[PDB]
Amino acid sequence: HVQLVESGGGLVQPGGSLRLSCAASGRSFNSYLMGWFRQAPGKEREFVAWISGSPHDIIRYRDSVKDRFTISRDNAKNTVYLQMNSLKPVDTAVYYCAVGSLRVGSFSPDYWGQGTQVTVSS
Amino acid sequence: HVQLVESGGGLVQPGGSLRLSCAASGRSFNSYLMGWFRQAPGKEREFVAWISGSPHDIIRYRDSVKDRFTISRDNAKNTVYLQMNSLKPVDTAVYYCAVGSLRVGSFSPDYWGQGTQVTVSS
Amino acid sequence: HVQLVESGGGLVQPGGSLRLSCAASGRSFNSYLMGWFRQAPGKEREFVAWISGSPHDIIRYRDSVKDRFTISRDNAKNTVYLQMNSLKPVDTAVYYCAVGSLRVGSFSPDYWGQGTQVTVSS
Amino acid sequence: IDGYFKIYSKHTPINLVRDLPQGFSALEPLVDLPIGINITRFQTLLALH
Amino acid sequence: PLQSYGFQPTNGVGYQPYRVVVLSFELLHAPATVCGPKKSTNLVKNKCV
Repeated sequence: HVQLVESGGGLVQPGGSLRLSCAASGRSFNSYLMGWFRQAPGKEREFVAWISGSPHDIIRYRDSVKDRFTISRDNAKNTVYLQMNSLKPVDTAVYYCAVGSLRVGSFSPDYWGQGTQVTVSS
Repeated sequence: HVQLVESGGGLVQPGGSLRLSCAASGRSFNSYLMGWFRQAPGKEREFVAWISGSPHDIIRYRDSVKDRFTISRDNAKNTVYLQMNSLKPVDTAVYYCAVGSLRVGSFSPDYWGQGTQVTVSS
Repeated sequence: HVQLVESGGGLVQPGGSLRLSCAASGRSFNSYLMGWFRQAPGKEREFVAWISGSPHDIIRYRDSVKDRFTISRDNAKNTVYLQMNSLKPVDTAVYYCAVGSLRVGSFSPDYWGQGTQVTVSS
Repeated sequence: IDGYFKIYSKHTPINLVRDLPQGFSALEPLVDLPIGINITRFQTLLALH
Repeated sequence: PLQSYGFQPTNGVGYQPYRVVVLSFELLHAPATVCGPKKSTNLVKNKCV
């Protein structure tokens, strides 16, 4: 049974920074792509970023989160670290961590966690 | 090398007490001052309190928190203690433990930790 | 010296669930009743729930929390657990675990801890 | 070492004109200074004419 | 910025000059060099001590 657990959420006023982390357990994730998704209240879930665990790190971000959100992973601990920089109120949402495979060159989530709340307001 | 490690973070109600402790290792800090700083997200890290490791321990606090976030320390363990009392939502912040020296009568931090999120919400 | 230590507090979104924990040490608690009391900012102490350690577990709930909060205890660890379901902002309060004796058929607290946290907000 | 500077010295008369004598002598302690400096390079001073 | 200042024999008790010395102490990361005195008792011999 593959399980994902999130952590690092909370309240951060605009202009601050945060570090979100998710730990994956159950099986090896060498051939798995690890990424994050967020869903604000009253809005549909949206893809944030994903990164590959291969020796060559293939990394992606959504158009809105370019140059402001960073995603990294550690294959030794099967953990993914996500850096929030220059957060705005629009970033208030529940963030989830996903384990997926690379199908047809597209990140396809397979396992999901419970999610953590990241609120951005004064 | 010298490292500072925090512990005791979380979230407490307005009016509910808490305690954050940060242990300092590597060297001795009997000629230093054990202290804490807090950074409300989106703002500039504000002083909290500092205490000296002397027979006549000198203690400073921060205006907004004076007499509420009591501070103490240990010389044998080389650790700083911050007892937060009767909090309000305005006290939400990331609390950092600072190790410094008394220069010109002003607490001058030299070594800093990683911090911890202490939140107050209704 | 009987000591009570609380834990398991934190933040939860409206409609969520949480679980507080209190561990009691110092002496046997087979003839003791463990319960929880909560205080919201600017309000007095109001009884929440208590449970008996006898083989027939007599459990009492405050009507304001009836059918929403479940209180259980384990005599093996002398630890009382309080599970919250369908949490609402009204439930926000500092929860203190109490260990007492049954006098005149009414739970009479004898030992109190330092309290934990429960918040229900967006 | 460990924030302390130790100086040992010895003085003997010699009748040599070059190199060092083959004799054996121990250098007794002279001075110890409680200084936290980080000595890494040193230079010699001479009395020029 | 500067103003004249002085004293005269006719000045009142609160107006007389007073010499004030402030002995300030501060602890830094550097090794301590100043330390207060520290006692020694009398010597006894030919008995366990």
